[PDB]
Amino acid sequence: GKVIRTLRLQKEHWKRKHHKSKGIVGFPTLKNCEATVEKIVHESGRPAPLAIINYKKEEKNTKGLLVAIEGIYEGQKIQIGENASLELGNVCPIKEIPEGSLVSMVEKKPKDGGKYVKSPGCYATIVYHNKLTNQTTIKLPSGERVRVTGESRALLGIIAGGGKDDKPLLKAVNAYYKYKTKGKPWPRVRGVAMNPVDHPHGGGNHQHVGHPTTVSRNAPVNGRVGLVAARRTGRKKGSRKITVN
RNA sequence: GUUCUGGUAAGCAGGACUGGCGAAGAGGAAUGAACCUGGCACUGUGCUAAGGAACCCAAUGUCUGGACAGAGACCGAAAGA
RNA sequence: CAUCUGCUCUGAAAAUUGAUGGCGCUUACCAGACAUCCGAUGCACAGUUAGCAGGUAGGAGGGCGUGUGUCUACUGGCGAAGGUACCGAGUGAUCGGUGGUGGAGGUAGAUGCAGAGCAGAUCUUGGUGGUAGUAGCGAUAAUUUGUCUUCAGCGGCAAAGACUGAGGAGGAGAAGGGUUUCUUCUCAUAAGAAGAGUGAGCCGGGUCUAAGCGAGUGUGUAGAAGCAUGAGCGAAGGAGAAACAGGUUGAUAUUCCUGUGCCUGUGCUGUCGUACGGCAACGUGUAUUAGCUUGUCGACACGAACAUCUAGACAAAGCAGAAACACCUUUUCUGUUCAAGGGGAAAAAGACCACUGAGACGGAUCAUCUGGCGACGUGGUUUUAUAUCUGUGACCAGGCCUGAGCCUGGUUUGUUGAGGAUGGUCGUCCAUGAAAAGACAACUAUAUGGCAGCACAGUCCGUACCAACCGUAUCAGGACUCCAAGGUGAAGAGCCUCUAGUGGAUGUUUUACACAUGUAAGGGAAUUCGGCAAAAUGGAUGCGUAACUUCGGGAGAAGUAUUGGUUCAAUUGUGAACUCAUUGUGACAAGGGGAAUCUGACUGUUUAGUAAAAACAUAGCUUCAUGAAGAGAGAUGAAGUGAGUUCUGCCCGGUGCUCGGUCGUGACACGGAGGAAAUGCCAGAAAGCACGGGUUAACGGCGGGAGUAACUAUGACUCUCUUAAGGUAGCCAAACGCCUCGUCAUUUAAAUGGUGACGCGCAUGAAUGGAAUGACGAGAUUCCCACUGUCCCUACAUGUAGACUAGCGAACCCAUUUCCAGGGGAACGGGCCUGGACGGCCAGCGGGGAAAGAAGACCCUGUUGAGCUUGACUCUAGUGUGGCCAAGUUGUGACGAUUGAGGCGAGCGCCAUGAUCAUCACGACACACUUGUUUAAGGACAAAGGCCAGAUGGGGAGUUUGGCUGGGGCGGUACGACCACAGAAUCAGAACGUGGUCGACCGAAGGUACUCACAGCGAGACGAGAACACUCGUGUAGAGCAUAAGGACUAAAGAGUGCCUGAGUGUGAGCACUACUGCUUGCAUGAGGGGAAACCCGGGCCUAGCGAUCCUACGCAUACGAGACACUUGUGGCGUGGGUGUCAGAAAAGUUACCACAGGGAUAACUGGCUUGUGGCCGCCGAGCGUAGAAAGCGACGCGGCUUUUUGAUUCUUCGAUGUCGGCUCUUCCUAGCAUGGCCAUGCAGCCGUGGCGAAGUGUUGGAUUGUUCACCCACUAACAGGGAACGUGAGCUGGGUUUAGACCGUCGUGAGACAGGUUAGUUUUAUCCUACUGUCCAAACAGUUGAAGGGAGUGUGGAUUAGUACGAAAGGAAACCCACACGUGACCUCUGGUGCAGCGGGUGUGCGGAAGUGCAACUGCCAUGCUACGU
RNA sequence: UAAGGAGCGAAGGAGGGCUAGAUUAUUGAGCAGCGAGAGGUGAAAUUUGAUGACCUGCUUAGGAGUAACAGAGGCGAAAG
Ligand SMILES: [K+]
Ligand SMILES: [K+]
Ligand SMILES: [K+]
Ligand SMILES: [K+]
Ligand SMILES: [K+]
Ligand SMILES: [K+]
Ligand SMILES: [K+]
Ligand SMILES: [K+]
Ligand SMILES: [K+]
Ligand SMILES: [K+]
Ligand SMILES: [K+]
Ligand SMILES: [K+]
Ligand SMILES: [K+]
Ligand SMILES: [K+]
Ligand SMILES: [K+]
Ligand SMILES: [K+]
Ligand SMILES: [K+]
Ligand SMILES: [K+]
Ligand SMILES: [K+]
Ligand SMILES: [K+]
Ligand SMILES: [K+]
Ligand SMILES: [K+]
Ligand SMILES: [K+]
Ligand SMILES: [K+]
Ligand SMILES: [K+]
Ligand SMILES: [K+]
Ligand SMILES: [K+]
Ligand SMILES: [K+]
Ligand SMILES: [K+]
Ligand SMILES: [K+]
Ligand SMILES: [K+]
Ligand SMILES: [K+]
Ligand SMILES: [K+]
Ligand SMILES: [K+]
Ligand SMILES: [K+]
Ligand SMILES: [K+]
Ligand SMILES: [K+]
Ligand SMILES: [K+]
Ligand SMILES: [K+]
Ligand SMILES: [K+]
Ligand SMILES: [K+]
Ligand SMILES: [K+]
Ligand SMILES: [K+]
Ligand SMILES: [K+]
Ligand SMILES: [K+]
Ligand SMILES: [K+]
Ligand SMILES: [K+]
Ligand SMILES: [K+]
Ligand SMILES: [K+]
Ligand SMILES: [K+]
Ligand SMILES: [K+]
Ligand SMILES: [K+]
Ligand SMILES: [K+]
Ligand SMILES: [K+]
Ligand SMILES: [K+]
Ligand SMILES: [K+]
Ligand SMILES: [K+]
Ligand SMILES: [K+]
Ligand SMILES: [K+]
Ligand SMILES: [K+]
Ligand SMILES: [K+]
Ligand SMILES: [K+]
Ligand SMILES: [K+]
Ligand SMILES: [K+]
Ligand SMILES: [K+]
Ligand SMILES: [K+]
Ligand SMILES: [K+]
Ligand SMILES: [K+]
Ligand SMILES: [K+]
Ligand SMILES: [K+]
Ligand SMILES: [K+]
Ligand SMILES: [K+]
Ligand SMILES: [K+]
Ligand SMILES: [K+]
Ligand SMILES: [K+]
Ligand SMILES: [K+]
Ligand SMILES: [K+]
Ligand SMILES: [Mg+2]
Ligand SMILES: [Mg+2]
Ligand SMILES: [Mg+2]
Ligand SMILES: [Mg+2]
Ligand SMILES: [Mg+2]
Ligand SMILES: [Mg+2]
Ligand SMILES: [Mg+2]
Ligand SMILES: [Mg+2]
Ligand SMILES: [Mg+2]
Ligand SMILES: [Mg+2]
Ligand SMILES: [Mg+2]
Ligand SMILES: [Mg+2]
Ligand SMILES: [Mg+2]
Ligand SMILES: [Mg+2]
Ligand SMILES: [Mg+2]
Ligand SMILES: [Mg+2]
Ligand SMILES: [Mg+2]
Ligand SMILES: [Mg+2]
Ligand SMILES: [Mg+2]
Ligand SMILES: [Mg+2]
Ligand SMILES: [Mg+2]
Ligand SMILES: [Mg+2]
Ligand SMILES: [Mg+2]
Ligand SMILES: [Mg+2]
Ligand SMILES: [Mg+2]
Ligand SMILES: [Mg+2]
Ligand SMILES: [Mg+2]
Ligand SMILES: [Mg+2]
Ligand SMILES: [Mg+2]
Ligand SMILES: [Mg+2]
Ligand SMILES: [Mg+2]
Ligand SMILES: [Mg+2]
Ligand SMILES: [Mg+2]
Ligand SMILES: [Mg+2]
Ligand SMILES: [Mg+2]
Ligand SMILES: [Mg+2]
Ligand SMILES: [Mg+2]
Ligand SMILES: [Mg+2]
Ligand SMILES: [Mg+2]
Ligand SMILES: [Mg+2]
Ligand SMILES: [Mg+2]
Ligand SMILES: [Mg+2]
Ligand SMILES: [Mg+2]
Ligand SMILES: [Mg+2]
Ligand SMILES: [Mg+2]
Ligand SMILES: [Mg+2]
Ligand SMILES: [Mg+2]
Ligand SMILES: [Mg+2]
Ligand SMILES: [Mg+2]
Ligand SMILES: [Mg+2]
Ligand SMILES: [Mg+2]
Ligand SMILES: [Mg+2]
Ligand SMILES: [Mg+2]
Ligand SMILES: [Mg+2]
Ligand SMILES: [Mg+2]
Ligand SMILES: [Mg+2]
Ligand SMILES: [Mg+2]
Ligand SMILES: [Mg+2]
Ligand SMILES: [Mg+2]
Ligand SMILES: [Mg+2]
Repeated sequence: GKVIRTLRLQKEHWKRKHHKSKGIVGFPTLKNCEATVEKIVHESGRPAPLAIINYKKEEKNTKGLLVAIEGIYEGQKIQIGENASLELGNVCPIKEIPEGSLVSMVEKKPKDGGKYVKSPGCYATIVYHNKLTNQTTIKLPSGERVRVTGESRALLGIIAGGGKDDKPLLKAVNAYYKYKTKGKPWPRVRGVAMNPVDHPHGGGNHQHVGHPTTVSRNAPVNGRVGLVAARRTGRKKGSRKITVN
């Protein structure tokens, strides 16, 4: 047969375009700074708003981008790095923040610029500090617990734009605007409605799959469709998670 | 043509024996691949075959019995007056 | 009288008109005989001749002709070759001469070399016919008259008549074209030839940057591709310094000329400058370069309402000129202009500054709103149009003259108003709506800078025209944009007009059949698969509006009434009166409505060119995988179901996916033992596999049999088999039910239909999603109201073609000689045989030419393909897993490998610890390697490369998927062997002919020598019987012989008993159609067997139990071995084993309804032919039955025929094509007689019937369900018989069924896919030829006639009278003449319907100044003549 | 007013909402010790354990609850 939809959309001419982008998002590199928030802006592909910051490096003014936490305003002064106060919207070394606190834009290793929590409405929880090893345990929004060194930086607050998934998209055109900038195929034609030249689920005198939909992790790429390496299937209840800090 | 097997049968399917048409014209059965007479270079005079002999159409008449049905010369059964 | 033989007779019915061959024959027949004649390529005689002589496929011998070579002989201007008429020679292929034409070359003989002879190939190229002066050439607005040319153009010009109608058939640009544009001449004309024509600082290109492309460099490659970075490039419609009027040419113009300007720079001469004002909001002053830095401009979505301006359009008055006047009118028409640049208001809308000090309150918008972070008020500051003036006069209208110049006007007011411009507000979004070049301000330094005059400069390329573009063209198609008047009306709708633009194949009143349209008595879907098509409804205003519903909707529900003109009131609500001959959204424009069911939630999308859908999408719901990112779990990808409401039961046995451990297996490397060494051997061994768990909103799956309740039925209850679990809740003859047209109710006169119920449901059912509704479908289906030419049943009229005529002018197709009936024939003839008939012409028509299209698409065959699937065969990319490979450095412990000095148990193995090399975790440093944490972080790990080895692998690649066969498939095996039967008494001998057997078994069931029988039957012998052991007599096999069938065997070949391993070893010859195989037989040998010996034995009493080349295993002796020699491996020879059952021997699964190619009537799906089982119809006999009684009527059990209208059986004709079911329409034939006419019998009183005979003239209907033929009901009737003609009839129609490609359901399949199972959507071409048929002319002067031959026509019902009569116990109950009607036939318009071309009238919208006369769009009342039936 | 509402003074109660903490217990994982049974009942079987259960240590992760004191005691319109 021919090449399936899933492979074609991974070729280079289909990658997302950057022409409307504001810049690369991430923290400054300097040990200490005082910054001012210049503007709060929407960026074409992203639902969380961005804040433009201004800080001096040598004598010269320089500009950066952060993801906005909820409760900043244009004109606010913010303090970055060691010796910053625990005030909403400051950036601090993680070892300085008390247990049970909520944080965003956490660095996985020092000076990486911030990864981890970046989507609207999300946060992470500080669950443990180890005074020997200088590690800290953070609980991520998937439920995963990960350990990071005390020298990493983090932003104090919750990411702006929460609640967005409460309102249903009642019409086809509303879905159109949401997926127009994403990589997923919309509208999505079902594999059982294709001919066998186009998809492993195609063909036959009734619309059916005909073979089990759970497939191996090591299966060849042009036929790896369906539920890939599923441990279980169906709507029944699972089992207890195992937890360590 | 003579015989045989399967089949209700068939211008049906399949064997055996002796001549044909295929690869065979000519005269005769009104017409017909295979039936009757009889096997072909080219001319001329006579004679016969098979089949014909009121007329179409070259050659026809005679004797003795049957037969009356728009019958027969071409043409079907068991049963009958 | 009884039998037998001959001829006649009865049994004896088929579809166009018919066949002893015809006409005829009764003395042309049947049977028995007789005469002699006619008749072959045969026979006789005679010529010619080698004479011995037919011939496909095929084979051989001898000759004729063509282009060129070598030689010999000749020839041509006193006319060569060629070509054309005649004449001679040869059986023939061919050859020779004569007379005209032609104008320079040509042969005869013998040999040599070959591109060496045409009727055909749907042959190749070129040229020409018939058809044929024919088919056609005419969609759109429309044309007439005069006059000149033209020389014969509806060409030009005047006057009329029309049309596009400002979302134009008008005026311009772009893409595309490229001289098509202008002048002259000529026909050569959508034709040529010769010239001429496009002028810029201010218009556009050359500039900037979007999405993006990229030279070079780095890395890579055999060279490439690719990847990282990046000079340069990227928009004639995005950003982008500065121009406008009026004139002029045959053709250019914001480009030329005149006038008035502007931008960017340069230089001269004058003339001034080095600062101030306001509480403030800010002003006055035309101001230099340069630089940091901060900001602004360039610089931006959609939608709605409200202001203001400008084009435009109206109406009054003034003047100037036009139109109209039988009448009337100060009625009607055209005009009344002002650019860029300069100067400049009031106004409206917002910002802001000073004083002031406000509320349970003031201000303010069409709408939101607004104020102590300062309201109202009073005075100011600033930003954004426009009117008006100047632009020095141009331009327009009119008058007077004129081959030129003068003169006069261009004045005032009101209403409205963009489809253009601008301003400040408001709404929407999980969508927030480009960059850069180039500018400007503030701040800091620095200063000869501003203005006026005059002068200079600004390169290069494009510039004509389009009705001329793309479609083979002068093609009804396609193709990016701009400007836009008046009336009617909501409206750049339709209809009518102003500005501007427009047109030719000719004449004829022109039948039939058409194509676009009108109208119709009475009836109203009776029509048809089906209301398909048409009709009906229609705008605005008011009254009045149901079920159900997600509460939004349904809803314009439905149902009803009103509407013109005039003259008034009243001011947006509307009222009232008067008036008209059909009435008023008058033309144009403009919904039919209701009740239910199946199905998809909705708007949206799709097979360009047969499918618009129930299919796809969609919002919502659920599952899965991941912490990797230029992205970071409200994320990023993969699947399934299909909005909302309400539910979503049970199963982890199989298959898959996933998790955990090894107990076993499982590669290469790395080790070990041995040997002179190679080859082998042993250990070792990840992941996988196996094993144990999880998982169905994963693939999917979800039962049988017996009994049992006070009538019968049914079974809550019991028992029994069975499993992974035995279909829960719901729903149903449903788009899913075979039987099936299921049963009951309702709808109709009548229901293979619809709806409601019921349910052991062939084969319903839960995100392979189940069930009940709303709103919305060019979706499928049933019914009702309105409405109608769909129909009964057709008639009349209009336009355009068509017929005839002038001008112009083709194609398909074609072996062609073409009237029928029967016969035969390749089984349906135009041509052949025997009969019936025989002409040409013009216009129509569709019976035939199995008419033309196109090497049948269905079906089979080919050792021909391609797309797609998987549990087919053999490989492969990707993904995982192991060991090894760039000398990192140094610590600690550990297991392991190798050998000593210790200890235990009757020097052994076992237990202690001490030295020698690898080596697995763990630490701590920095040097390889990694990362924009980069003057940095990690770190010998990772990540990325390389060489070998295992695992997985329809993600892909190649290929295969036997044969015979009363077509193929499914089934069997007639595919290798053996016996019997038949195949007309040797042997042989076919069919999916008949009865069967084989793929082995046995140390004896083999070899030998000797002994004796057997199966039974008749007597006996205790328990002891039908049947126990023992005896005597008979006993030709009635028994046995392992295993089919046949043959064979008696002191044995059978049953016993003894001994043996001949079921030896070498090597020959033969038989069975004889290779393999099986058997028969010769000679030589054994320290061979059995027997006294003669004799016998190298398997089974005889006929069946089996297999090549190459490779490999074993036995046997004799060989070979590379320069030489020794050994371990190897190679030769003979013979046996390991195996091919498709058995004279490839290594192999499906599907195509998406389909291709070569062929086949060697072979299926129609018709026809032969047959007639089965279907249908008729005879013979007489057992019984009929109230008696064989036979009025019947007729068992048996027996003989006919028919082709049923279905089989067979494969003769057609696969380079004979259009396939039913209906509609129309004609003819058959009889086996339903009605109607004449008769005979009766169990015939009469009435009504029943059985038969001669007879085919005239009849045999309207409907409901269904695609039906068929069936079954209702209504009528004299009666509602049965059939044929290529299952009559598609260049006659229709297209409901079946049977291409889309899609749903059930059952089957792991799947792609299947299903004489159900459902819905699905392109019907061409006559102009010949012949037939129908009419028309000629053959046939004119007037009056004749009648050969051909055609043919009237059929039936009722009433009255006989008569309440005959006849019958009664009840009942018949038989001419006359009159009324229906169907059919032929005519006719006096009457009555219908139609409206000629004729008279009326109104609506808009044109010609009014009235009168009238155009266009079309509407409407009456109606001559004519034609017609619903009339006579 | 030994009718009602407003208010003052000292005090009492498991009455209610919110914020920040707590001693144990029941399960689950990690690691260590030991080496055969644990559980459950009237009596037993399903079941789990040499992949080391049970019991005893140390670590951790969660989500409920407030024993004994505690009563013919208190509070609230009732539910509590
Ligand atoms: K997308
Ligand atoms: K499909
Ligand atoms: K499928
Ligand atoms: K499905
Ligand atoms: K299945
Ligand atoms: K032949
Ligand atoms: K012969
Ligand atoms: K003859
Ligand atoms: K024959
Ligand atoms: K004669
Ligand atoms: K005759
Ligand atoms: K005779
Ligand atoms: K030829
Ligand atoms: K030939
Ligand atoms: K018009
Ligand atoms: K733009
Ligand atoms: K000039
Ligand atoms: K516009
Ligand atoms: K130009
Ligand atoms: K108008
Ligand atoms: K109007
Ligand atoms: K207009
Ligand atoms: K209009
Ligand atoms: K109907
Ligand atoms: K029907
Ligand atoms: K139709
Ligand atoms: K309600
Ligand atoms: K309705
Ligand atoms: K009306
Ligand atoms: K109309
Ligand atoms: K739909
Ligand atoms: K719509
Ligand atoms: K549609
Ligand atoms: K699913
Ligand atoms: K979905
Ligand atoms: K549902
Ligand atoms: K299972
Ligand atoms: K399973
Ligand atoms: K049930
Ligand atoms: K059913
Ligand atoms: K029925
Ligand atoms: K019914
Ligand atoms: K089922
Ligand atoms: K099911
Ligand atoms: K389920
Ligand atoms: K539709
Ligand atoms: K006419
Ligand atoms: K004409
Ligand atoms: K015949
Ligand atoms: K025949
Ligand atoms: K014939
Ligand atoms: K013919
Ligand atoms: K015709
Ligand atoms: K015809
Ligand atoms: K380090
Ligand atoms: K370093
Ligand atoms: K460091
Ligand atoms: K394949
Ligand atoms: K056969
Ligand atoms: K035997
Ligand atoms: K050697
Ligand atoms: K050598
Ligand atoms: K072998
Ligand atoms: K074979
Ligand atoms: K398909
Ligand atoms: K047939
Ligand atoms: K055919
Ligand atoms: K058809
Ligand atoms: K009769
Ligand atoms: K008749
Ligand atoms: K047709
Ligand atoms: K005369
Ligand atoms: K006559
Ligand atoms: K009349
Ligand atoms: K009339
Ligand atoms: K007009
Ligand atoms: K409290
Ligand atoms: Mg596939
Ligand atoms: Mg489905
Ligand atoms: Mg002959
Ligand atoms: Mg003679
Ligand atoms: Mg020959
Ligand atoms: Mg040659
Ligand atoms: Mg000459
Ligand atoms: Mg040749
Ligand atoms: Mg004509
Ligand atoms: Mg018109
Ligand atoms: Mg118009
Ligand atoms: Mg138009
Ligand atoms: Mg021209
Ligand atoms: Mg310009
Ligand atoms: Mg450029
Ligand atoms: Mg531009
Ligand atoms: Mg011009
Ligand atoms: Mg200008
Ligand atoms: Mg031009
Ligand atoms: Mg009518
Ligand atoms: Mg009427
Ligand atoms: Mg009908
Ligand atoms: Mg219709
Ligand atoms: Mg229903
Ligand atoms: Mg739609
Ligand atoms: Mg189509
Ligand atoms: Mg269509
Ligand atoms: Mg769907
Ligand atoms: Mg749903
Ligand atoms: Mg619910
Ligand atoms: Mg049904
Ligand atoms: Mg019907
Ligand atoms: Mg029903
Ligand atoms: Mg189903
Ligand atoms: Mg004939
Ligand atoms: Mg063919
Ligand atoms: Mg073909
Ligand atoms: Mg073959
Ligand atoms: Mg192939
Ligand atoms: Mg291919
Ligand atoms: Mg396989
Ligand atoms: Mg075959
Ligand atoms: Mg024996
Ligand atoms: Mg022997
Ligand atoms: Mg063979
Ligand atoms: Mg045949
Ligand atoms: Mg028969
Ligand atoms: Mg027939
Ligand atoms: Mg044809
Ligand atoms: Mg043919
Ligand atoms: Mg035909
Ligand atoms: Mg008769
Ligand atoms: Mg037919
Ligand atoms: Mg026909
Ligand atoms: Mg159809
Ligand atoms: Mg189909
Ligand atoms: Mg359709
Ligand atoms: Mg008229
Ligand atoms: Mg333990
Ligand atoms: Mg307590």
